[PDB]
Amino acid sequence: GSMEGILDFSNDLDIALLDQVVSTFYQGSGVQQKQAQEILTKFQDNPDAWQKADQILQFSTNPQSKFIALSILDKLITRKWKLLPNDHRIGIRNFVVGMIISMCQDDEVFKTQKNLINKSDLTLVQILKQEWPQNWPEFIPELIGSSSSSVNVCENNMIVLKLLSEEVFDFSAEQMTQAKALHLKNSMSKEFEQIFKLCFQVLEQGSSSSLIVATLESLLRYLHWIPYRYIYETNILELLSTKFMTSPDTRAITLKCLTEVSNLKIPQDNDLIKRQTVLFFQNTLQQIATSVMPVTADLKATYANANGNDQSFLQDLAMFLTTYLARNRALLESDESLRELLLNAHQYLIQLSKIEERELFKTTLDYWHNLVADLFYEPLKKHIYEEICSQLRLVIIENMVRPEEVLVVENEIVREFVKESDTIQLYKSEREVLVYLTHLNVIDTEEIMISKLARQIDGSEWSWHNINTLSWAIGSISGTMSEDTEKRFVVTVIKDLLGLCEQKRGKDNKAVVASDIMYVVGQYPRFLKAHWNFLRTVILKLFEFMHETHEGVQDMACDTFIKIVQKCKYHFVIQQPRESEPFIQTIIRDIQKTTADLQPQQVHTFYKACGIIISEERSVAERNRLLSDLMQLPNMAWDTIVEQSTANPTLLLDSETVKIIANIIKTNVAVCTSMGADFYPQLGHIYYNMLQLYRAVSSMISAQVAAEGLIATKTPKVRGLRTIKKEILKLVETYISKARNLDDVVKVLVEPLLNAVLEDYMNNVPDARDAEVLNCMTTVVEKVGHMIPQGVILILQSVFECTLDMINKDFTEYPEHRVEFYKLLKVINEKSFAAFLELPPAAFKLFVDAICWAFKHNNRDVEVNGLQIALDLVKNIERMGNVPFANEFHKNYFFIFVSETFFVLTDSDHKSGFSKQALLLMKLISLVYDNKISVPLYQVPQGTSNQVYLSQYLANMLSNAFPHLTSEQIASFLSALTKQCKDLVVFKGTLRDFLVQIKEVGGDPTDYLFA
Amino acid sequence: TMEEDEEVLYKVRAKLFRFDADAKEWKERGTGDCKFLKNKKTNKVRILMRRDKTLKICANHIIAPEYTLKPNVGSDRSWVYACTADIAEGEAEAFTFAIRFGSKENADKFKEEFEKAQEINKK
Amino acid sequence: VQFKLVLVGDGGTGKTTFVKRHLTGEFEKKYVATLGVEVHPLVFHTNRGPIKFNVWDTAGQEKFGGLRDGYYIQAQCAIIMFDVTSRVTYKNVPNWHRDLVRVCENIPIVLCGNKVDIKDRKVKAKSIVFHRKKNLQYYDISAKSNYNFEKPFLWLARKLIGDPNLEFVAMPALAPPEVVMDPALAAQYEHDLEVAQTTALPDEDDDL
Ligand SMILES: Nc1nc2c(ncn2[C@@H]2O[C@H](COP(=O)(O)OP(=O)(O)NP(=O)(O)O)[C@@H](O)[C@H]2O)c(=O)[nH]1
Ligand SMILES: [Mg+2]
Repeated sequence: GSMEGILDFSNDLDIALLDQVVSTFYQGSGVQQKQAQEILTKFQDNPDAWQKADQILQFSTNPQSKFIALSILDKLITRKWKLLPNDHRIGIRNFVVGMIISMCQDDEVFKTQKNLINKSDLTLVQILKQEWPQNWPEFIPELIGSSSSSVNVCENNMIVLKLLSEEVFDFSAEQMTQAKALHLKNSMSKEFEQIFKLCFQVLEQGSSSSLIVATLESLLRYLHWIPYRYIYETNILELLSTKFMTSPDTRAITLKCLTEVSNLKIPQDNDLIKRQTVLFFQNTLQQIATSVMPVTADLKATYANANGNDQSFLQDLAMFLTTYLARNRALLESDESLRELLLNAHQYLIQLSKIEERELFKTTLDYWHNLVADLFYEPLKKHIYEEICSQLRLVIIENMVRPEEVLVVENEIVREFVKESDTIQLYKSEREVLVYLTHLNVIDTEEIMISKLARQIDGSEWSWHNINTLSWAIGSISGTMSEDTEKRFVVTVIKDLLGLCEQKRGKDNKAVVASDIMYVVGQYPRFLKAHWNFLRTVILKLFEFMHETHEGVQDMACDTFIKIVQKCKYHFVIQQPRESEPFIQTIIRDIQKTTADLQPQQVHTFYKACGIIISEERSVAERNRLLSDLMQLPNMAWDTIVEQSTANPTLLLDSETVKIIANIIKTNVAVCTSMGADFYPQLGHIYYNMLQLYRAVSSMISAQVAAEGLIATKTPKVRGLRTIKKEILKLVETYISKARNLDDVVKVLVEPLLNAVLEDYMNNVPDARDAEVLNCMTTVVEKVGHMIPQGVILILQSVFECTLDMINKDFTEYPEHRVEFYKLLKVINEKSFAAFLELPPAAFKLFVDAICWAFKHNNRDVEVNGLQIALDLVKNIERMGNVPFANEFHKNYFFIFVSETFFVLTDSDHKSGFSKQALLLMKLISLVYDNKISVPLYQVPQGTSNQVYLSQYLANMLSNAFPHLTSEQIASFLSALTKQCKDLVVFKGTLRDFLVQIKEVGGDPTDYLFA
Repeated sequence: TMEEDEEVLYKVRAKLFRFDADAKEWKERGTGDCKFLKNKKTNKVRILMRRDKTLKICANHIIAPEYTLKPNVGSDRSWVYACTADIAEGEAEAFTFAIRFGSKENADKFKEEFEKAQEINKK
Repeated sequence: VQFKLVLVGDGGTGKTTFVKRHLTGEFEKKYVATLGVEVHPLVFHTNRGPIKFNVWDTAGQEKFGGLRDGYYIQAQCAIIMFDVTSRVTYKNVPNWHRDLVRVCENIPIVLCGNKVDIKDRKVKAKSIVFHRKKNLQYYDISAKSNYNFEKPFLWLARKLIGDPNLEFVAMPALAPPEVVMDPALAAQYEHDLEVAQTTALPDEDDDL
């Protein structure tokens, strides 16, 4: 339509037309709504739109339009206030103040246009942040005076004070300079004595709700910062804990104030204040017991019914009881007259801990952790809470969540697809408290678990939920019992659990009990070590589960195998009494029968478990033989597919042969992961052939891309071939990262590796380059980079320029290459900086360009490494001393690093790296002011110091990039930034002060004298 | 629910894509159980697929006999075909669908079932 | 039965992707910054009838903020989004909440920590406690893996209707029409089809 007419400012603003565009946006739909949206944004973003806000507030019949007019004023007040002439600032102040009084005295508008007043109060506070009190010293006295003329004006004055307290104390750290926030802080502290009078008077006499609620809401903000005497040397605690707890329309905000009161560390030596702290808790708990609910109430069912504000109140009650008791429960533990109050308060928490609400449970569980940890060390306390803890053991056991190791979950009992990081963390938090609760009374804990297990055998209380929570609770308390008590305990649990599995038939039931058996036994390795018969029967049952149809039971059996073996590997390698051979020898022989039904990635997990056992053997000959006995099946298949693949080189066409090759190398990766340096004999058996296969697979990949196009990289055939290359590099990377014999790595492994991978990477098309090549070289440079300085040079030449060209056109193409690329440049610049000195000067320019390119990433994996490389590069250059390369560097790149660091510091788009950016700029600035740069950084009169030219350069750079800054703002900032270049905390503070001032006009240059 | 006058012939977990010919890229449309439902009255078989948690429909069309399943260049566990009338998102639209399965076995079995159901609607 | 929902949070947290996943089922991998706000209607089928959310997906980038808190007027619920792989986005949650409740003083609000599918998690679950004192519901979500992606709307629907037993139900499946292909273009159902046939499917390394 013709809604764009309001964007023309030569003619006058059709207020009616504006109100229709606004109504079309909020109430409309579709294109007309989006059309009105872009028009309102352009209208709002006009630097002169604020001059039309006067007539929008008068002549408009739309509250949303007056709202946007204030949004336009809010932009002016916050950013360009100090540029207006003094007459416009008084005019806007009087206009805002007069409108607020206008809307308060109309009793009807005060009720229906709540936001428009709230937006006005916030706008008035934006003026207060600029003008008060140095240019409005009578604001608070006049405000207090105007409170009595009208009750509506009084209530709204509580909103202005609430918003003013928020902006000055709660949200000033990141929005004001340190001097401005301190200035406004002292200004409110000076006048608070007269603000508390009005607040206390309004609470003591009290009109009706609305004024009281707004008064309490404002008091909630004061409690963040006001002196303690306003809370304890008056009677306001008695008003909060009694009068305002009875009426449910002030009960919520009163409970939040008492929570804030409860969270201050009182003078813990004053008997009077301690008496008041006990008193308001005593009153509050009395009001809840008589006016809300008793201590026996079913809070689990009340929270589930969700009537009115019940859920919010029970959340606020849990926060109040936990905040108070965590800080002040000791005040109630000695006096015997306070014993009933102490236990009634905790009994409320027990009832609150039965609510089905994940986030509310973690809040109460956090306090239970605070309690039981204190009872675990503090003498003479645990007996007070004996009945509370006995109830709590039942609550935690019945609400255990699923640990990591349990891969069986009920949709139907299927396998876990996503890990639940929130569930895992809750389990660990539950285990911490339950381990503590077990230490406090191991007899009670055992009886609760033994009784519940009996009622799963009975079928009396059988269910998937009840057997799981019980089984999970049993495994969590591992290590809290004595070996004797634990022996009798787990023998029972395991025997009954096995009897449960053999009894109940079903694809689902037998899988639930299997996962519970596997979790319990995996958590008690100490018991398994000292009982070989049990350990052997356990391992065989795991092998029995490796043939179940459910992949989750198979998957967990392999993971439980690794978990047991990581702790009990010693008992698989020796000859056990009453046994024919080491149990590892038996497992290796049946390895084809045991893993017959496992899928590939679970067979490799089996082999990695075997490698854990084998690495326990320290006799070299026996271990190298155990290793060979393990690798027979993959070596047999490897020897086959090597014989008739050097001959018949096409054979690698077969998709089934690709899958066989990849699984063979996957098995070598799996074993090498657990054995590490002990894997060298097996690596040597396949190394030279493996690198030829890498070359053979590489040629076919390039052949397919030439014959089919780049789309070939997406086909299953090529993706399968590249898997062989990725797995080979992963095997080489895995070993070199754990190798102890670095002499064999350099003399045997490094030279055929670089020949096979480097030029193939450099000469493949970008879409065919495996980023895993860069990952492999990083390990090579990290572990043996100091022994192959010519190998590192070759690595750079093959990957540096061609990979940088893939990743310097945007911030998102080839994401795995960016990460590994800068991980590689970091370790080379760290452990082999000489390789960069050997770069041609043009290639060194790209190296600096590559570093600053990493600054501007929002990807943290790239941004963090880029700021670190720049930091290490500056250190490396400084270590060289006074040589040509170090002086050529500072001449060509010192200001490229200073400017490119300032750009990301001030562009509002890299806030996540502010700390490492500030550290880099501080090191650069410190170089000059310690005369570490022995050359003039300019090509300016001669004789002038680099200290001087740096200040002229930075003042000129900032004056052009931020033209709205006065010269003295830039002068004081650089002066302070220079004095503080050895004090990172103050340096970062001066920077944050600068980022505040570049967002407004008229920043005080004296703000940079805060330190 | 409008599924009571129907019998389930085939069920498989799958991921469904629609081809955005404008942007020349595949866009996801839903993950969940893919079902072949034979109406007990008229004996015509349709594909009905619902997203996992919200249970919203992402595929709803007859397994017409004129449709043909083709492979996608990047997958040995997926099928591509054109659909002239799908009423998942409302009015009948035309779509080029791609559906991917957990394994090549499930993908071959789907093609077997998809073609068996074509012989049913050809009567 | 329609309710206005505002969606706020830092830029890049996944607000637009989360909504697109609910509208079309797709997963957008590109980051195209929202400009001001995009309103999309989103309907869920419940055992208490349909419920419609007019979703105001606002912009998190300051330079693209648009009307800012002007978008919050008359909102009946809200979602605050942050990124668990970015500590900065969680330190700004109090700022987005501050602007939101000054305009919407008493509405249901969900706090969502997105991108929990990434292994290198930065905002640990132990440090996410801002929702407690503010009576917000919290959910670990992922618009990529769809973890808890339905729970923000399920909770809000239970609070807006006032029925804690509200559930999502299968929308009815109308009978699909029998239609034959078009032989007028069936000779050309082989261009835009062979194109789709040779455009590779994304994320071939997933389980589905
Ligand atoms: N790994 C992962 N990425 C996600 C997830 N959700 C969104 N993203 C990605 O994060 C990036 C941001 O996308 P977007 O939805 O536009 O975020 P936004 O909050 O709307 N940005 P803005 O406020 O500026 O409009 C996208 O690349 C998206 O693919 C997720 O759950 N997991
Ligand atoms: Mg967006």
